[PDB]
Amino acid sequence: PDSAPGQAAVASAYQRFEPRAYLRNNYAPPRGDLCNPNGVGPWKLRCLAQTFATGEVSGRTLIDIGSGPTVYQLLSACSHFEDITMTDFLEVNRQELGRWLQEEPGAFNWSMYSQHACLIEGKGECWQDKERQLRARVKRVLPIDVHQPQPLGAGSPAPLPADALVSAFCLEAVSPDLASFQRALDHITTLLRPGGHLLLIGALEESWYLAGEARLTVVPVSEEEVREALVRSGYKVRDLRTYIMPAHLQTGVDDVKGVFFAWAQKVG
Amino acid sequence: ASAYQRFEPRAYLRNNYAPPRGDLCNPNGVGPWKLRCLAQTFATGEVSGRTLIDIGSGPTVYQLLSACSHFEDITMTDFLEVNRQELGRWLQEEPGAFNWSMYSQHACLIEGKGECWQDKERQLRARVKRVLPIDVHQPQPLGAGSPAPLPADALVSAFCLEAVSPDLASFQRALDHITTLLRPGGHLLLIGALEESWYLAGEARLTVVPVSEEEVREALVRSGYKVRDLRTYIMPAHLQTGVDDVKGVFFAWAQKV
Ligand SMILES: Nc1ncnc2c1ncn2[C@@H]1O[C@H](CSCC[C@H](N)C(=O)O)[C@@H](O)[C@H]1O
Ligand SMILES: Nc1ncnc2c1ncn2[C@@H]1O[C@H](CSCC[C@H](N)C(=O)O)[C@@H](O)[C@H]1O
Ligand SMILES: Nc1nc2cccc(O)c2[nH]1
Ligand SMILES: Nc1nc2cccc(O)c2[nH]1
Repeated sequence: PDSAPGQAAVASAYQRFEPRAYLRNNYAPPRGDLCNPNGVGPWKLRCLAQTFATGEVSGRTLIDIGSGPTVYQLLSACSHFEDITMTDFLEVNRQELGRWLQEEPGAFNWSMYSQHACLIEGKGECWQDKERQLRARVKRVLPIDVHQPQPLGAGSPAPLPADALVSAFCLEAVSPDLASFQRALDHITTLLRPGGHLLLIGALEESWYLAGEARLTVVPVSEEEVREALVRSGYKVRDLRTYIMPAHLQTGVDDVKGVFFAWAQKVG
Repeated sequence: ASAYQRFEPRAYLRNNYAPPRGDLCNPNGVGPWKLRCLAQTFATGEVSGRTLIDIGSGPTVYQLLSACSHFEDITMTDFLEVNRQELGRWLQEEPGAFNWSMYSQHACLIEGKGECWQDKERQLRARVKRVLPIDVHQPQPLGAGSPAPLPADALVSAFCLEAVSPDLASFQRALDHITTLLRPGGHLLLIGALEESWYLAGEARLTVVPVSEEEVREALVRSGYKVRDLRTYIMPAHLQTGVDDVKGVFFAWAQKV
């Protein structure tokens, strides 16, 4: 059928996306409490840390797809990639990342995430060093639209193809349905070299979340749907794990039921 | 001694626990070295019990970071009221407290139990039952009817004895004095300046007895200790700051036998 109408709804909805509210809802406590090892924050960081710890995910260039105003997803990654591209649809998110890169006080504070990353990576690294490295390795912050066949546009800055991709809570949150999801997955997969790796994190069985005024629509997906989409896009699934959101982390900022983390290698 | 009546806790903290000496990023620094001696010792699981006393705490808490998870009853001490007030400010999370969070974080980092620094500080604050006045120069340093559970299962002291003793003999006696507080079989963890003769604390200028590693060893033996571990950290040039003339730092793990 027609993809344009659905995409236009999404783009419209995100014009009301408020980065601060979003940061507060997802990365401040209770969800942003990293003290409980059973929490979602620690689980995510652990998936990322353990994956990079295999040494199997490395190279020169990495691209973060739909970064938003967050950086936690790149904390463990930055030690393995000299060149990191961050990306987002919204200018206001790109600016938010701009505040953090300039180490402004106005910026969101990721230090609890940085510290927790250093802690689980087990190298005795101090968080200030972790943060300094990330800031050094982010070579550009780019506009992106995963719905376009060339999500970064034509003749764009990013070194292509990238050795690896990271994406957290993007696809399912900008895709009106499973078919749009699959197409978005196919588009970003063009940015990854063959043999490259994708690290994918997202909400399971979610239909909405709040970002200030904006109550945005999410395509509820299942683990098996995520798995099939990855296979469909030409990936071997190396790892796919599920975190079940505990009742007390269900706070009415969304209707998420769980979080998935996928490690996939693009067949080449 | 009367010199300690000019001792400024904020200036002391600033001089020794703010950068450069307070920068914990470089693993080769003295801060990380100290935390490591503490951490590694307790990790052995051989230094355990219910009660512990920190001798001459001053306005600092780093020395108990790893210790607090092995002892449910912790007593902190210092000769100066101003230091006891400063500790309380951090213990009660009052305003103007010193920020020990960099130290808490590195303790968690070093211990490697994936503990968050807020939990660490929470546990310490919880287990410190009391902050008592003390004079190591007295044969009963805590006094007659001290609220402190005696004898203690273990003792900790950092940069005290050598810093309040005019000379080696005085040093030795102060060690004998505190040793009476320690249950036989108990453990003492002792940290201090090596070959130091003075250090500043704002308007106060304190005299120190310059001691060597083997001098410390001998003193522990004489006091009735078996020396389990004794290590030295040589002070790098960039950590020589004009606030003292320390040459090194020692760590001793001693068991009362
Ligand atoms: N068409 C599109 N293509 C790529 N990203 C889009 C997009 N439309 C919206 N987005 C972005 O999708 C993001 C989802 S929120 C996820 C933020 C971040 N990655 C984290 O892990 O929390 C928002 O930043 C939003 O601006
Ligand atoms: N007669 C005495 N008996 C016990 N402590 C004394 C003392 N005279 C001075 N002190 C204290 O000894 C401390 C030395 S500085 C050490 C402070 C802290 N333990 C640290 O590791 O940094 C000061 O706090 C000082 O007030
Ligand atoms: N965007 C986003 N949605 C989430 C749902 C659960 C936990 C998280 O950290 C999330 N981040
Ligand atoms: N009192 C005191 N605390 C110290 C910490 C590190 C190095 C030193 O020389 C110190 N002296």
